[PDB]
Amino acid sequence: QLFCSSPKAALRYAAVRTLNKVAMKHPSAVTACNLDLENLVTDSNRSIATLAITTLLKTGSESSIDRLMKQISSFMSEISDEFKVVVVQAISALCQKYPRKHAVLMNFLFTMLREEGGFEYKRAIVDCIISIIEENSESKETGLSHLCEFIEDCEFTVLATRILHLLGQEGPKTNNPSKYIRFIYNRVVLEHEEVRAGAVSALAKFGAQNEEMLPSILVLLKRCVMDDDNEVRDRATFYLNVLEQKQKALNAGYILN
Amino acid sequence: TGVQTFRRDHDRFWVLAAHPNLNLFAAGHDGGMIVFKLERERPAYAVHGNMLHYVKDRFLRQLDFNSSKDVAVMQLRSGSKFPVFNMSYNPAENAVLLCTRASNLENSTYDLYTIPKDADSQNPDAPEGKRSSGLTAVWVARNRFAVLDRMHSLLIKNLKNEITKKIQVPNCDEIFYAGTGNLLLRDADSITLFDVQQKRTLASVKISKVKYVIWSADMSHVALLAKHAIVICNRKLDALCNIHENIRVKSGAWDESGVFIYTTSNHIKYAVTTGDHGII
Amino acid sequence: DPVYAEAYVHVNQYDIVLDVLVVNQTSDTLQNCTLELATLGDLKLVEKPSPLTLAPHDFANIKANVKVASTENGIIFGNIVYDVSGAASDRNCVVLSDIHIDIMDYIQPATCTDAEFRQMWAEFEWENKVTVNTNMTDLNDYLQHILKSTNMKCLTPEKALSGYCGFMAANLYARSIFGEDALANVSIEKPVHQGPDAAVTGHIRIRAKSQGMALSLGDKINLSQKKTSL
Amino acid sequence: LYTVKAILILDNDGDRLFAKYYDDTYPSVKEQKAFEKNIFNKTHRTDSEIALLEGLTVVYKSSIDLYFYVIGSSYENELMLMAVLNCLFDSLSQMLRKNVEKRALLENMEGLFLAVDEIVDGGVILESDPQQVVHRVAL
Repeated sequence: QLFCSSPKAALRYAAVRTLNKVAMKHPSAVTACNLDLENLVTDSNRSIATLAITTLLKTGSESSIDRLMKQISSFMSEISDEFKVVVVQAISALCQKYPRKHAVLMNFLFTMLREEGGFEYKRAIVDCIISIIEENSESKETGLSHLCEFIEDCEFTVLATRILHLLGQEGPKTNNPSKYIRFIYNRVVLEHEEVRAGAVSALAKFGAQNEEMLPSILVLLKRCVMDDDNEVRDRATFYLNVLEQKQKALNAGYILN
Repeated sequence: TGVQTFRRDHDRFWVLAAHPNLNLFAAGHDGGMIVFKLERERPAYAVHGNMLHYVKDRFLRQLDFNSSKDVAVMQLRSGSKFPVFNMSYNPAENAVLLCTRASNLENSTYDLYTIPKDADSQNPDAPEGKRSSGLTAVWVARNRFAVLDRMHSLLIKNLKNEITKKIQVPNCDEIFYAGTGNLLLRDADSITLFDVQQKRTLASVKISKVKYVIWSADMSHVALLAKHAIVICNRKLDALCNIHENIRVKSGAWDESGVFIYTTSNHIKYAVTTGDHGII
Repeated sequence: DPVYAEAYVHVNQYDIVLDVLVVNQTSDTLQNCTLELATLGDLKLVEKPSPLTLAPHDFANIKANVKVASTENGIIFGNIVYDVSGAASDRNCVVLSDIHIDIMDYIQPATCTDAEFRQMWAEFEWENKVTVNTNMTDLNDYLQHILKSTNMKCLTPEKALSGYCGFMAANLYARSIFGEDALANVSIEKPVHQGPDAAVTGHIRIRAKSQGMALSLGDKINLSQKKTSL
Repeated sequence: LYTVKAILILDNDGDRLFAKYYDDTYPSVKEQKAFEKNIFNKTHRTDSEIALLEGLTVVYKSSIDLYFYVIGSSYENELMLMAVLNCLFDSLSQMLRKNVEKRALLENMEGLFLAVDEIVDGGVILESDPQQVVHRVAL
């Protein structure tokens, strides 16, 4: 291991990923730190960069060291053998070991993710979001809180599409209504007939279910918030008109499915 | 003797200096230079008739009254001088209790001194002079229990008297290992009230300190210090008003319980009285 | 000293004007030191009452007009060192840097077409935000208060309802005395029994060209937001 | 082992002046270029100690004038694999008395060609050392 441990066989990287599998046994694990530390340290050799992500991962890590690394990464990731790709792979692994779970990490990560950024996070996001859903994460209030905020000022319409769709289903099973509303309004706030539109669509699963306060008000709201701009007008009118057209209880049932 | 060597670059220098103002201290080099500033940010007190006692953050005495430009109070009640862990009035217009050799040790010395005449260590014979060993001595709430450290950890000190030097291991209760607080706040973020042993809280109130609680002279001031901000209470938590400013340096004063003096430029002002506010 | 001089600033209409009391309760028009002019920011200090006596037991009003539209000095937030000198019946004096020079005031409200606005909102110097969350009031009275305090604009309502909740995001715009336009969207919960608002957890998004003033503005407003012991 | 997807000697203008898809199952001269593009553009004369693309081994090299590509699968160890790649530079160098150049390339292709078939033939590397060759060849 040691012998290889500097690109004798730049081969060594692959192995840790699976070929020579690692998920350890407890004292055994402690022993592993040094080797990973060499790669982690070296930061070079395409073969090295990859190695850093697998070794570290497989053996796992303490919180603390991560911290040091976050800075290291800050420079590193952009190109440092074209770190970004290895990293996205690494990242895909990150989303998996913590896909909205160790949410504190998820958030730390989140802050960092957005932050270290470039832009290249977005790609990652496609995975990350997916991970969070896989868990069906429960520190959403927070998780969501970070997402919501950051995304707002971390942009990209495209992300929104995906997330919207998901969110679209979820609504009042996870409550926190005022906040969630609070968000929702914001999401719409943005221009784009299109951006605006999603908040209403997500809402249908939601509305229908209602939450810790919603049905009365649910009825009140569509009224309170209303829009022209023709086809944007139309969207308000139509949803309404559609609304207009079925007993809203029935309405909800057919449409939702 | 060579204490220690300190390394921080510059393999090339030719000057060192300590101010003849003594303000600051600095070291000069080829590759460049550094200035460092000293403070015992915030530092200990005692009151005796119409006189203030200070223990320097930086700077010597200034332990009451003045005469021309600035005067550090040099008296037989040496305040800002000694190697302080803690200083507390032992009320008398004639007594103080003082820990010296400060710092972390197993334990330090405290030599408690008479205002009539302090000493290197005052008389163990005298009970306005006593010294013994002990690391720190600290107030605690519901006012007569005290903490003494006389092990490098939690001794409780409790006396009716505040000419006090009492030793009490009972109330041993770590879960906070020897550090700093003064109505108990090993950054409790609360002032927590107790007796002399207990393994069950009487109670804690959530409020906070400069890491000192200010008593109106002796040991009963519901006027509170907070490190940045200070709060005015009457005795115990009654938040009367709450002070904040934002200069991370100075002070404002109470005469007794909550008499609010504030300093205001080249103007010195009473923040408030009866329904009044004034520039004296 | 007998001579006690007390002074504060009054800014009376553009003009930041210096109230000075030098009271020379001195035992004589004690000799006085020295003073120096300077370019300032979009202001320049510009007057000194000439004499230098500290007339005995006597009180004096020393006025400094400042010139409030010129003198660039880019020492932001002011906080620039200033001198009153020890130059004559005086061995020292005051050298001071100012503090006390803040924004909330400066900017005036200013206005926009909403579509264009949105487009713009996004478009602007994104780079600053601060959060609203916490107070002492509803954003009715609270909002009004803040608005008046900064002398700045919220551009437009949609009735959705700043009342029943609202679940309203309020768009604010202002233009200043040296002409920066600053844009906000703050999106906010809003008071109402067991519905929502006695905090916010609304985010104040601040755009002002330099981040440094901009964020600082978000702060400044943060100071503004509530009402407590300065 | 019927393992060469192609071995290409590419210019570093993304051009290819040699390609043999020893083995192939994807096509298009275009797609070949495209495929080429993503990776080449990306590696851009830069190479890596190792590179894996597609779970597949990419051993590629650069010269001082030319870019060497071999595509294979990460499913067959570097050391050998490289050895062939090594063999490619070296013999050409010695024999010719000169290694690859753009110039060299331009004057005549053939020798490369001659060599290539000998060394490798499809997805099976028949050989990877010069000497045998050196005697064997006499052109």
